[PDB]
Amino acid sequence: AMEANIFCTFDHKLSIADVGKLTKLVAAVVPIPQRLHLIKHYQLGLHQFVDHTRGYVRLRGLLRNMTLTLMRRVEGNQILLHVPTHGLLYTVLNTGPVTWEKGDALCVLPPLFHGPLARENLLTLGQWELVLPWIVPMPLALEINQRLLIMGLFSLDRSYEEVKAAVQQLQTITFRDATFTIPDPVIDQHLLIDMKTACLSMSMVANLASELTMTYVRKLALEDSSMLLVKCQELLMRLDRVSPDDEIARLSALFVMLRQLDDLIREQVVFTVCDVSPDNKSATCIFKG
Amino acid sequence: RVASGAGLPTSRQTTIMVTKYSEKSPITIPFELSAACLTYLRETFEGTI
Amino acid sequence: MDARAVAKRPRDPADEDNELVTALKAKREVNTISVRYLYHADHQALTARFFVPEGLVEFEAQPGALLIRMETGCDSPRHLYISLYLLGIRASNVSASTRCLLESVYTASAARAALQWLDLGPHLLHRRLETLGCVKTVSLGITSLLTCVMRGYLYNTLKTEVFALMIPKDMYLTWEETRGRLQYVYLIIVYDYDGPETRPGIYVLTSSIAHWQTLVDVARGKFARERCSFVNRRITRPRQIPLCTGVIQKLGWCLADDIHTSFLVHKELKLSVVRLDNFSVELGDFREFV
Repeated sequence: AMEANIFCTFDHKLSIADVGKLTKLVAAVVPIPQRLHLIKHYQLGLHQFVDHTRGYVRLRGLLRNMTLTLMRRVEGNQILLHVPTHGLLYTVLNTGPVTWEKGDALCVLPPLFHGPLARENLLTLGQWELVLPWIVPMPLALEINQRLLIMGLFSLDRSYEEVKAAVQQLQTITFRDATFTIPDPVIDQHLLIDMKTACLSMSMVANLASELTMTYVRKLALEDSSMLLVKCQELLMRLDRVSPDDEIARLSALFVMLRQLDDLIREQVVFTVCDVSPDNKSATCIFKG
Repeated sequence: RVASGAGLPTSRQTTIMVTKYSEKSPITIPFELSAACLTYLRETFEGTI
Repeated sequence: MDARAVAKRPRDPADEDNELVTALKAKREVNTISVRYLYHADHQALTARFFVPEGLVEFEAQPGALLIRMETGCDSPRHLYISLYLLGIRASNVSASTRCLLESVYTASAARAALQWLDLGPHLLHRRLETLGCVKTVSLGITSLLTCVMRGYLYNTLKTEVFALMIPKDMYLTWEETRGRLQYVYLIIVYDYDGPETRPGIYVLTSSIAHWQTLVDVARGKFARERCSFVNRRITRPRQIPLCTGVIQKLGWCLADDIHTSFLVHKELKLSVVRLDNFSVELGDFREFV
C-alpha cells in the first residue's frame, strides 16, 4: 500500500543540476493553495503571490490559511508531497536563518527577501522561481510582527531625525547568534496598502475604545453589583488629570475593525520540536494543526 | 563500532568515500644517428670489401 | 486494479512478518541478533530522549512527573529542564511546611540557579516556561537520559504497566463536588499582584469543562482576588506595563475515576501527592485570561 500523498509535476524541462539542487530539500516545508492530487509546478510556494504594490502583511494573510505540506521524494516527472496530519511526528528541514532547540514553538513565516535578492541559489526557471517560507521560533515571529507593526506605525513622519534613529535602531532584531535585520516597510515614501490598513485599524480600535467607554460606564453605573465597575471608571476619571445611530455605527465599526485584526493579534503554532539533529539543519517536529 | 553502556555517547552509523587519482609522468631519451652511417645504411654502394 | 487488490481489507500492523525478518529471510542467513519480535513496535505514544544534569533529577527517578523548560538570557546553558515540584518552591501556593520540606532536598547548583532564574518580571515569566510533557524512564547517571512523551498515553515498555501522573497536594485543585465521566487536566498559573512582591502561584485544574470560554468564565469566577490585585497594581503604579495576569493551558486528560492520594519515597522524604493512573499527555498552546 502507498501513503496519501500529493503528486506534483514539472511542466518546464528539468536538468540534472536542477534535480540535484532540488534533492537537498528532502523534508522541506512547502505551501499549497488547496489540497488537490495533481498540481502544476506554478503552485509550489509563494511566487504566485509575489507582487509589487502589496507586501508583507498580505503574504502573512495568505500564509496563515495556506495548506502547507512536506516533500517526500524527488524523481523524474513527479514530486511526492506528503500532507502532514495532526498528531504525527515529521522530519522538517531548517531552511530558516536560526538554529532551533528542543521544545521551541515553531510557526510559518514568509521570507523577508523578495524576488530581487543576491544571496539566493534556489530552483530557478525561465519565469518561475521557487521560494520557501522559513520556520522560526514563535518568540521570533512575535518579535518580528510586533517590531514591523511599530516601525510601520511611523510610516508618515520620517522627516525628523529622532524617528530616523528610532526606525534604524528598530530595523534590527536580537536573537540567539542573530544580528538579523528586517527591511523597511516604507519604500520611497509611499506605503503598501494593507500595512496601512493594519495600522489604521489599530489606531481606530484604540481611539474608539478611548472615546466610547466613558459614556458607556456612565450608562452602566446604575447596575453596580460587583467591585470592578467603580475602579473601571476611576481609571477614566484618572486619565483626564450623543445620537444613537452614531454610537451604533461606532460600535459596529469597533467590532469589525477588531475582526480584521485576527491575523495580527493571534496566530497558531504549526510545528513543535521533538529533537534537533546534529549540525542543526534538520529537526523531527511533531505537527500541531 | 563498539557498543557501550546506556546513557554514554555511542557511535552513529557511519560510512565513508575515498577516491584516489593518477599522476602523469612521461619519460623520454632522445638520440641522434650519424649522417655518414645513415647514408651508408639506407643507400647501397658498389661491390667493395 | 483487480477486485482482490483494490477492495482489500486493512491489515493488522503486527500480523505480517517484520521488515527486518523478511530482509534477513530473503537471503537466508543467520545472525545472533534475535529478529522475530521487535519491541516498541505498536507504541502509539511518541518517545523523546532528553539530556538533563544531575542537579534537577531528584524526585524524578520515580516514573511519571512533568517537565518544563525555561529560557535564560545566557547563551550556552540557555534551556533548563525544570521538573514540576521545583516550580512549586517559587510558588506561594504550597504551604511553608511542604516548601521548607522540599527546599531542603534540592540542594544543588542548577536547581537554585533555576530558582534564581525565575527572578525577573512576571510578563516575561509567562514567556519563559513552555511545557515539554511527561517522563517515564530514567537512567540515573551523571547525565541521566529521560524518555519524554508528548502525545498519547504513558506506559512502561511491553505495555505491562501503566504509568501515572504525579501532582503535589497543594497544587491539586478541583472546582466541583461531583466529577464527570471525563476531566481534562490543566496548568493554571495565577499572579497575586500585590504591591511590593509579585511571586506567583501554580495550580493544576482537573476540570470536566471542555470549551475554553466556559472555562475562563469559571476562572474569572474563582480568581476574583487575583484580577482585583491586577487592577489595583494597574491603578497604583501607572506608566508601567503589567499583563497576562492568569495563564492556562492543557496538559492532557485522565479518565476521572483513578484519582487517589499516594506518597513519594525519595531521599526518605514522604511527599503526599494525588495520582492519575491511566493518563495520556495531550498538550496545547499557552492561553491566558485577564
